[PDB]
Amino acid sequence: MISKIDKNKVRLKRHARVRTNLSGTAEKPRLNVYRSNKHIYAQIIDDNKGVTLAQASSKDSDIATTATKVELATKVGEAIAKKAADKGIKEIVFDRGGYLYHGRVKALAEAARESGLEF
Amino acid sequence: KFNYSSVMEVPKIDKIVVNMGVGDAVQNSKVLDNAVEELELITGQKPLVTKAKKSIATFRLREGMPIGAKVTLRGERMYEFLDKLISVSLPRVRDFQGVSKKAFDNYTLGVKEQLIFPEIDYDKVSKVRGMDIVIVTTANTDEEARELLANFGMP
Amino acid sequence: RVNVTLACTECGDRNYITTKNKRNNPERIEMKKYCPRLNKYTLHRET
Amino acid sequence: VSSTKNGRDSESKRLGAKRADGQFVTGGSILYRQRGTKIYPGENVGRGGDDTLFAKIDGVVKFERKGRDKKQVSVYAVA
Amino acid sequence: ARIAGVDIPREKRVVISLTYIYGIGTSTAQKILEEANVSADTRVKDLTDDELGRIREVVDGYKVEGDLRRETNLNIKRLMEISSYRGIRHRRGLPVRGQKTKNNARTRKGPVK
Amino acid sequence: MLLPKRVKYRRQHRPKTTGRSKGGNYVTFGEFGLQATTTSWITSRQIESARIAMTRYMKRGGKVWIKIFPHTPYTKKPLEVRMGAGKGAVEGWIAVVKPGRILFEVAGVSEEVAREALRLASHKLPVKTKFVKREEL
RNA sequence: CUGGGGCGGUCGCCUCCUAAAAGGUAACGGAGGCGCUCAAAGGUUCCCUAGAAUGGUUGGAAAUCAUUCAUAGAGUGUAA
Repeated sequence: MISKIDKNKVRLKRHARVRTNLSGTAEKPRLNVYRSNKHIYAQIIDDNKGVTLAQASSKDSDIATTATKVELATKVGEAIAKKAADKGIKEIVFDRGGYLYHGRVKALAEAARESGLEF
Repeated sequence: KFNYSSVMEVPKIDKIVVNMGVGDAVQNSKVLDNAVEELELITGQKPLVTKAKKSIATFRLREGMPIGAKVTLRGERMYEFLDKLISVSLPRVRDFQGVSKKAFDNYTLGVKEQLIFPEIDYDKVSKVRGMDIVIVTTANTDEEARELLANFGMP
Repeated sequence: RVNVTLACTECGDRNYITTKNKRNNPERIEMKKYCPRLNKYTLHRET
Repeated sequence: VSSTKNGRDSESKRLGAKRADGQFVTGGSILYRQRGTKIYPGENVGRGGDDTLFAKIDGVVKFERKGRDKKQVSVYAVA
Repeated sequence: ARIAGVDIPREKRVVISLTYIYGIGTSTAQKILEEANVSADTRVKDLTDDELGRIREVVDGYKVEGDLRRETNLNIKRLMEISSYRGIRHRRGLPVRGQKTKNNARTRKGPVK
Repeated sequence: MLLPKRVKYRRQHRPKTTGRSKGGNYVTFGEFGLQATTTSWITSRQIESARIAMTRYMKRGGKVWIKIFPHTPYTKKPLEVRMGAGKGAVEGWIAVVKPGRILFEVAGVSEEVAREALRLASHKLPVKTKFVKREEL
């Protein structure tokens, strides 16, 4: 009786392996992105200290809108872009958690690229 | 039916894996492709490199490190394969037994004692090839699996 | 396993020497090295 | 007429630690010479081609634990 | 074709297909098909479109069908158990008609030797 | 005649003889046994010589246990040649025994019969022994 | 060179034990190797992870497997 495997478990493992040579540090903070089966969350974290200074999700009250299930990501990326533009919108390291770079993440990743985020 | 507390604890049929045994192409240059087409003649899929020629797990003649073929069929193709297994695969067998352990290839202990390609009759075949079809199910018990082995299809 | 001298087309100097298997690759090796004098990744060829 | 066949041996490679803990070192100074990853590199500490631990910033050495059964050496800029 | 469901022999003698089929040992193979132009040139299903149909009508019209003949033959086994012969107490063991248990071994019925 | 089926190295370094017995200082198989009080090397020839002298007087009337087995082989240069030419060939197998280590163990026989059988096997051993019984206090 | 010389055997480099928890340390002390190979066995990006025993080739009791244990038991061009 072949048993199924958790999707978050494997993802976490992969994410940990990619976080062995990449971390935020004030000037260059890491942009962690959490993609669920409903919405997507993103927040600029500073590993050096260990405190967040940004927040953007697809389940936000100013983001919640019947889209095409991919347009939200674009808005999410532009939403945090302006928030990050207020203070600290220069060189930043983009973290793809543990998922692939192709898909909804790509749209959210390029969303800040066209916003001005030098990354 | 048998006291399932929810409508999701009912067992399912996990997968269906089968193809030819050795088909040793070290002296059978085209028999490899012939058996590949024979496996493609039951269900149309490219044949890969694995041991998918058993009735269950592994408990037969030893050797190891071979070079056979295998096929993965688990969707509505699997349902059609079972339909053809009740039509052409019960033309020559006509003998429903019962077991839930191992057979040909905790397994890894054999790769022999299989069928002889009965549905592949010599109407377009050059030989007979062991193609035992391992049964993969979501069965939590071998006797519950036997209850499903007679359920909806030949004992 | 013998020695190989990647000749240049403009440089004219053998400042790139490598090794290879004649039984493995009997054809002439052609890679893109960098000649300082020309200061440009040029296509070198084995003599 | 008894014979022998065990009189061959290679040279000894001075391995081990080269800097003590709490000692001031300058960037580029070797801290450890080993055959593998006996001690992992910490902060401001790179690994060489022969698995040699060296410092990149001038400061004091600090041997600490990394994980639960692995050691690591780091260097701090604070004089 | 549909003479036996799944044609065993292929591309060979036309009367060689009835040799693999049980019920005939090439003794009445050319005495069953008597249709017009019922020849054979080493081509069972080759160079032929309509010929098996008449062979399936003469095989069904004959006293023996093909499975009923073996049905009564496999039903007289217990019918010949009236303390007579027909290997009453021979098949059970190993000895067979001819008393070849002393001349040699039991080639007829022998589990392991 | 007791020796390992196979060993990684045929040349050891001679086991050290100091301190007390590491383990095996209590009888757990029979009721009576022979306990050593001195340190010395026990060869296989002596081990089998004492066992044959014990069973001979026991007339196959009990069970005997050997808690020692030659694990280290020792070499020896024959015909006393000049020193310095490499190690010699294996001569036999020995076993280091420290004070407080049980040697033999008898069971299923008279208490006075085991006291006489063990005394006969102690005359073929090069170490001072002592008769002891299963302790329980 | 050499537990007198001769005869034999050795003479350079690599790993372990002797070596006495830093490093170093001898004997004609105890064990093994090298005198290369590779155009991918290189670089970078990405993704993966043995042995037991039951549908039995009278069976090598390990066909190229189903999924339990794997918990790494493997695997690494080469000796440790």
